[PDB]
Amino acid sequence: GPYLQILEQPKQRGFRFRYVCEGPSHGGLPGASSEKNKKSYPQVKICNYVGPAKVIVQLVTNGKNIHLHAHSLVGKHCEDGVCTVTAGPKDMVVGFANLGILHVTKKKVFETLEARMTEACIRGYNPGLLVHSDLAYLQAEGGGDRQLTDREKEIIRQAAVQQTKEMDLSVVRLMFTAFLPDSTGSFTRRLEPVVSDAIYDSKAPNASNLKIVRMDRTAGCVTGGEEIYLLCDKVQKDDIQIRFYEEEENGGVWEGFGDFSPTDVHRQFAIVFKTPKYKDVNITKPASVFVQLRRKSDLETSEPKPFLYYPE
Amino acid sequence: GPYLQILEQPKQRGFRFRYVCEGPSHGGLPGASSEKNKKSYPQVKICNYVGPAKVIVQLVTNGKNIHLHAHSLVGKHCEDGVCTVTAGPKDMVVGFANLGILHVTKKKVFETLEARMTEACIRGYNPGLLVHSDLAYLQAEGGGDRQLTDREKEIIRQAAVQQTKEMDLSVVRLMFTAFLPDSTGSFTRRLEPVVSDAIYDSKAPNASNLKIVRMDRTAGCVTGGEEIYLLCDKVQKDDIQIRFYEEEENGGVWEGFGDFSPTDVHRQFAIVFKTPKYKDVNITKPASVFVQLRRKSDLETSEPKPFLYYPE
DNA sequence: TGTGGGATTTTCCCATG
DNA sequence: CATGGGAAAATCCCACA
Repeated sequence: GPYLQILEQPKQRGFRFRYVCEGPSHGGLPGASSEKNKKSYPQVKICNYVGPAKVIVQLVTNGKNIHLHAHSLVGKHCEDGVCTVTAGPKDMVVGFANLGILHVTKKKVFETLEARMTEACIRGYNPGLLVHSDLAYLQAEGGGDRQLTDREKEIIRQAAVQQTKEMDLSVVRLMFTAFLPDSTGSFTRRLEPVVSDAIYDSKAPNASNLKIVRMDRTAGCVTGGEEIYLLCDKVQKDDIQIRFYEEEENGGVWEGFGDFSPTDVHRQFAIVFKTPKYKDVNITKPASVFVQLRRKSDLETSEPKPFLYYPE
Repeated sequence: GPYLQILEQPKQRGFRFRYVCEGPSHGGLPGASSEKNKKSYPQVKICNYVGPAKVIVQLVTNGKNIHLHAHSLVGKHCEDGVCTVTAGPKDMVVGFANLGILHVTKKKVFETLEARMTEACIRGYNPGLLVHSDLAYLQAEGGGDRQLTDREKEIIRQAAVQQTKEMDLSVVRLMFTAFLPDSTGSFTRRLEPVVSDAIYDSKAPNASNLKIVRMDRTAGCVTGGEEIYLLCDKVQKDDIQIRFYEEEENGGVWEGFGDFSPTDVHRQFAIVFKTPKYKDVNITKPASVFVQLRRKSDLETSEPKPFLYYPE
């Protein structure tokens, strides 16, 4: 049967969430394959069907129970924190460019969440899967705008209370839901929703892109701990490591680590450490190893930097 | 006649103002000569008079024209932002301990200022000197003998509008005013106020504690060129200098400066620079000079750190 | 349980084509 | 203006003694 597939995920790290106060037009959510001279965007495709379809995109939480998120989608073809796009008759690929992730404040979560949930139930935006189980009957909206009963409003209030610390404002996910044309012509046949990879706010220090701005000594000796000053982007002192790796011909990689205490991390932006061994010098010619920053929690690495090892 | 003397000024730098949200008991404003062992506080003394008196402490601005400040005084013997203590009848020296400088937010400056002005007019806490000249007749006349009139209120409102646009929230000053009895019982005879030195918010970037945490090089050639990585507390890229200096036997002070661009200041917490040339490019005995950070708008310097120029 | 200090959130603003 | 990015303003929280 018909199903929805994500052709290109969004980039998990690097994108910055914007609060309302920061204004609009700060850049769209890049796709996973996007580089500086190849602006790519998230892309989905509907398979086993060539015809008209309606695709909606919602921001969902990153917890075990995938629920709605208080952050909003903004940009072209966005309304009330949700994106809606026409999957054309012939071309079944759909890209999402110029999308922004509006970062709600901790205070204004509840209200926002409530509204979103309400709109979902009022528009059939997967009220059963995301808002609450017993609301699954509100998916068949019929035409467009409906009316809600007080019992339905109090279930929404209940899940609006659910918004406890299980709401993580530093990570969201894209959920894409397709809709096939009904016998009446309306776009109501719901396909299976597909969740994308988790997008992390680059302003979160636990999930920012690690980067070595510049290093003190570009080379060193295998003799022992030679002190090096490394200027980097924002890292957390208790979650950061400096890894020297060496790619080998057998497929394996040699690992060494710089020696430093969390106190040696100066105000999250610089590290003073000591270089490790190699081990020893067999080939008296210098060796071209690499060095990078590695986050201990998620094993995320920075772009490599060419380091050199000297003998006696 | 009798007058007021500042025995010990408040500490100019290093004290952190606190917002309402940060709660109290974060530390008291120390005097200039305070250290770890043996604490010290601002101290005033009434001279050419022995007996009962009352001393008030107000927060004033550091501009050309002295005005009331929107920041408040909190702590021992504080109310409505003003500190009120008694002096005497034997000891004419009063110290002020457990004082805190409450940092108003920018949103609540105007209203706060207005209120302060009003109070200063009603209690006679120097309205002519601090609020507006024509309000000089509102001298301390009685606990209720003053209800402000409409023209006075409009003068206060216009002064608050104009002074909100000028107020620097990173610096305040203490103004001490002494009041002596009036052959009646109340303390109305106003001794001339005395203004203290400026007090800078150590959390503000333009007044933060200048400190060199560490350097990757402490020695250098007397010829200028060596690159040094310097890890420092928060500085501003366009307002910071690295100053080498040496005190001479004739009392002269030679100075050179590290060469760097604002882009060489890394996230306010690191500076990569090139070392300057020494006094004489021809020397034999190594020369121990000092190196310090200096703020361009301040001449305020960090602690001197040794640096050995080598005769090459 | 007070005292500092660091780090996080929110907001503001600049550089650049 | 459209984008990025750095930094200031306001808030929260933790270590330590």
